[PDB]
Amino acid sequence: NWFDITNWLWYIKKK
Amino acid sequence: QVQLVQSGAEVKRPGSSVTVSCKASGGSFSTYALSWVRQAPGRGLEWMGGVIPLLTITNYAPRFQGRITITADRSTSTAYLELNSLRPEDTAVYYCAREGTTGKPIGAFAHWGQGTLVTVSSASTKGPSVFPLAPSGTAALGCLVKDYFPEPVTVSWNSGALTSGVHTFPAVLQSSGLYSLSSVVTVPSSSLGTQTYICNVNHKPSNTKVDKKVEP
Amino acid sequence: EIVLTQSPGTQSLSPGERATLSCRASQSVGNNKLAWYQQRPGQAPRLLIYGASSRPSGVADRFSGSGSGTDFTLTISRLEPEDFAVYYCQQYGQSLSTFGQGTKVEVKRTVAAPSVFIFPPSDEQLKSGTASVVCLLNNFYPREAKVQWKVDNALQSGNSQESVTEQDSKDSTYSLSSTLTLSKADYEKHKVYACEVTHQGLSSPVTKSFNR
Repeated sequence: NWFDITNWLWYIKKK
Repeated sequence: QVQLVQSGAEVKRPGSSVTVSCKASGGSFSTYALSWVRQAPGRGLEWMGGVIPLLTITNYAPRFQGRITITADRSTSTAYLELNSLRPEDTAVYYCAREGTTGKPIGAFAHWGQGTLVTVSSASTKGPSVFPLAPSGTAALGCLVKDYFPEPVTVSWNSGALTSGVHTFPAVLQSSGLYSLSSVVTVPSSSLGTQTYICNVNHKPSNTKVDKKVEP
Repeated sequence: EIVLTQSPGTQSLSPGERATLSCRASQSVGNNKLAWYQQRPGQAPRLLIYGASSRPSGVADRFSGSGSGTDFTLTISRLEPEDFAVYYCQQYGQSLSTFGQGTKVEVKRTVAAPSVFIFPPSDEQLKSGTASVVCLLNNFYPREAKVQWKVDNALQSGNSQESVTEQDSKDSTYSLSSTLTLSKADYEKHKVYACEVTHQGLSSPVTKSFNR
């Protein structure tokens, strides 16, 4: 789902 | 905090291409999803597609795949919609919309631009003729604002002093491709002898500014 | 493609009343990725609910979302004047996002028949080679109304257009304007110009007419 990509970008850019 | 500002209204000929811009100020541009949503006159919202700038990852609705391009310039925080092979049914307000945050993104569109009217037409700029609708306890009178292009026209009465009982109607698009609108007011019959009623019509594109006195 | 059905498309309610608005999906919405938006005339939409039930800060707590799968509901606990607007649902549980067609929440009031007025063409317009006849239906409720133009008792087709105002913020009525357009030469061929109006508030049709 393209609408979930920015959530993954957020998660990986925190840590 | 986040503000989306779009480029101004466009008139485009059938078969041409239009580009609409959306400049974001505040927040992070690269890692949040920006979509384009359109709304034809009197119709619903339609999601067209979106982009994630950082990854250059586009996502187009099948209806538009083959006629749409969405791009993003990280240097200016600006997204662009290009729509090709335009047809009259592409006449619509085009909005940019950015996802919200809880920050953690939510997918749903918290931030909207002001919209851009794109009119697809073969017509040229034309100012309206303004004709009185003369009155015959209550009387009706009005003004007919006929044969203009493009939208919009604004109407007031008595320089804004008269608002009670005023109805300014949506324009209609005639078979010529020109618009027409009416504006009316109901008033006491007893006021017709003595009170002045003036319709103030403004069509900025043609510099048509008429103050039409409507009398019995 | 997920089709979202918002039924009914209009609800007529009173200030202070509860509203429940349905969104039914043709297939299950992924992870309950369902949003609700409000849109007022001439304004951009505003997000009310995301993720089926989450409410952004700044959205009034009289709005709530519920449901899952294919069955979603927006509840307005008590309608305020500003809540009379159009509401759209949207799913974003698949890369192809779709909107419902919208539900308009409008103010219920008593039936009001239109006041009907007819306006012949101005002498100014006649000088120009065209004749426009205008019929005004003023301050009626509900919105459904029909106008027919008759010229020497002949029903007209293809030569008129109409539009309707937004619901009046003070008296909750609608108004309608219709324009019949002819060439001056055709206008001068006929005597009787009539507009015939049908509405719930009228026990029989109302005709307003003039003789050229």
